[PDB]
Amino acid sequence: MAAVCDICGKGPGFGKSVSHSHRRTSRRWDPNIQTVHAVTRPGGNKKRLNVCTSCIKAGKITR
Amino acid sequence: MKVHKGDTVLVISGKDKGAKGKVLQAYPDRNRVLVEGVNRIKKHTATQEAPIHVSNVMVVDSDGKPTRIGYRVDEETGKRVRISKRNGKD
Amino acid sequence: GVSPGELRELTDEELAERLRESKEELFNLRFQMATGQLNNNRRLRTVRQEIARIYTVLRERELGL
Amino acid sequence: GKRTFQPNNRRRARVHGFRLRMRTRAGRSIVSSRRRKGRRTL
Amino acid sequence: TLADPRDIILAPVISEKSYGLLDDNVYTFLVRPDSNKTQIKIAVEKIFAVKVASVNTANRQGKRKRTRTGYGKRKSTKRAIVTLAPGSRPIDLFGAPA
RNA sequence: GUUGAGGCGAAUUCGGUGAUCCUCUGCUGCCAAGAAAAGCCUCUAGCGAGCACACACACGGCCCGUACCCCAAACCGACA
RNA sequence: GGGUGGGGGAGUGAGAAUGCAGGCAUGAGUAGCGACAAGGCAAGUGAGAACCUUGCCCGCCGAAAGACCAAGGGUUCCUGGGCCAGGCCAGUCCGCCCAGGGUGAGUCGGGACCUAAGGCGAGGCCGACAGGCGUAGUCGAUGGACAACGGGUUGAUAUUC
RNA sequence: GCUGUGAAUCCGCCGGGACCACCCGGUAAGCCUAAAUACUCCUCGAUGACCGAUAGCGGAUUAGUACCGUGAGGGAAUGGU
RNA sequence: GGAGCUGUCAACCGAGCGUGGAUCCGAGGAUUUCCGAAUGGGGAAACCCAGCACGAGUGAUGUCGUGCUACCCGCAUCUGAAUAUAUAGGGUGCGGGAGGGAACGCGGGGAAGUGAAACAUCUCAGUACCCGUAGGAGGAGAAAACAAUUGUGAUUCCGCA
Repeated sequence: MAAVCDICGKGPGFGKSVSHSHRRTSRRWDPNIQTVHAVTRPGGNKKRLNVCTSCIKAGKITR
Repeated sequence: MKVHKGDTVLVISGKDKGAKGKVLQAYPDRNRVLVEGVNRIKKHTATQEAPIHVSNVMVVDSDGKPTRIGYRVDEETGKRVRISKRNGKD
Repeated sequence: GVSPGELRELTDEELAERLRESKEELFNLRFQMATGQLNNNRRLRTVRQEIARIYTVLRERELGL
Repeated sequence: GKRTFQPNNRRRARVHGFRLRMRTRAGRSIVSSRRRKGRRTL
Repeated sequence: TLADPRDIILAPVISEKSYGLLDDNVYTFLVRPDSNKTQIKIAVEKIFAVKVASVNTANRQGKRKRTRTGYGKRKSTKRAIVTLAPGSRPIDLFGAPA
């Protein structure tokens, strides 16, 4: 559930995890993608849409 | 080569220097020609004339001494006239 | 053999007829080749070239000419 | 028990055939290397 | 272009066997390795205006002849055996029994 | 029968023994409880005005392999 | 194609790296010459024969050293011809070389009919991307379906003509 | 760049090396933009104080051939009348 | 352009052509089997089997020849279910894409060996390699920038510092 935001192109970040000893390793910062249904008009079909939370705050907000 | 089968040449170098005769055949890329009565080879079955390289001969002007082949402007509906120096004629 | 211009003066049916004739010619000649009953080998080349001339005349005949 | 190799061209084609090379992205890159070197391919 | 059956038959096969096959008007020809028995019957019957009883086809591979370093290979020409029916007209391959 | 080819060509009846095959995709028995689909037959929905069956004549019936070895000298083992 | 001389510039000097490539030696005309089935004789071919050929004896496997299919090999089959090289020797002959010829299918085993295990797998799900799994559909035999048996012939092919 | 909170429209905002004040510079969160620049499989022409067939690319010769390897790949030697 | 050609490898034969302009060199054009992104479907690539339309052929099935039919994205456009609008989907039509390409560039990903005479931090390196994706060059760019009062006034690249 870290798929690229369907309506933005927001992908995951890649980078390092600085441990106590400064030892670097590889990690990923997936965006907080939640599952919502897609509605284009009142009473819509409710398809599906993997969307970022910033758009849940403003944009393709259905339910 | 500027010479073809109908020309008569003089051998200007080689062991046959001084010989004259008619051109019988030419092999352009090799630049070698057959000339009647020049380089004889005493081998027949199992005095055969051998090809000689063009630079060892010079085209005779048919009016005296050897000459150099030159070109001029004539065209006349696609017809390159071949002349020479010292009163050129053909 | 037949000059291209002479081929160009022909309309359609003369072209098809001459075509058929030349194909029959190759049909016979290569049989003579198979059996060895033929000296004039270059005739094959002549006929093949004639056929090619026919086809190119046909394409230019339909298309831009 | 005492054997080494028992050829079967059908299997060789289905396993090492260039058709199978075409199946993948990796296989295609193999073939393209062979073209440049100048070899007859599988 | 269209309607050209003469390009299918390329030649008659000259061998002792093809000589022996002359009996009952059976003739062996080399063919283009693309055609089939039906084109062969159609072409022969049309070209020679005769009745063909049946045709038995075969393919044949060439011989891998050796060179100074490597190997070559001759063409693997397809051929066909044409059996003419009783009562049809015999055809004359230019007087060439084989 | 230059021993390559070719021609003539009789009797062919009873019995015994006996299969790893057929009868058997069968029967009997055991538990480990023992493959799909097409094809075939049949039923309706559907097509339904020209068709269904018998006789003969006439047709056509596709493409690769089909040569040569198969516990070996020809495949795999670097070789016969 | 090089000498003398003044200058410039070096892949510049081989005696060894159990060095590399090539060629040639000692060992040495030694070992070995490839199942514990066995050859022999006469005539003949031939410049030449224990080894090829034609005859006649002898001996051996015979549930394999016989005869047929697949897989595989991919002209090694036949005819004619040669014997520098190859064959663990010679070797007129050969599965070595050259030229030429030879493989015939409605019914045999496959595609024209489907299908199992299983692979591809649009659509679609998931996955940063590449990509992974998988439905439909379609492929995939050693399986299931499907119509042929005997005899003769050529140098060779045969349920094929 | 990621996650939560979440400003302003010129008396604003950002920056000037934590940071505050003063001063100064400039107005982000839309787009396009040639030149100077990098490289030569490949095509003409030219040079070379570079080799001249055990060197030069491995390939002057049937060359990425023969051959080795199921395969990815490895990878020869032979010029001169 | 011009008098000799029928390419070369390896060149012995045979048969022809050539002043009417051959052969040959350069451009344009037609044709261009089969495979391959491979695109009608399938598939051991160079194989197999089909559908539609026009046309050829048979006494008549067979057969043949030429075009067309992959998928996806976008655009136009018809219908637009499940349920009522309506949409997803479906249908028709029109454009584009995939794959190659020696090197160079951009964005994203991302080791070890080694060094540190051990070694993790660090380095080697944001290299090797990979993915995306173009171009002829690209990228970047027209100040919410520098300096700190001489003030300059888009970017890039070389040399100094």
